[PDB]
Amino acid sequence: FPRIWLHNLGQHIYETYG
Repeated sequence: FPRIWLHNLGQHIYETYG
């Protein structure tokens, strides 16, 4: 599903932790 592209954004929140 093209949604797999939105899941990649989840990695962006990883930068906020550190």
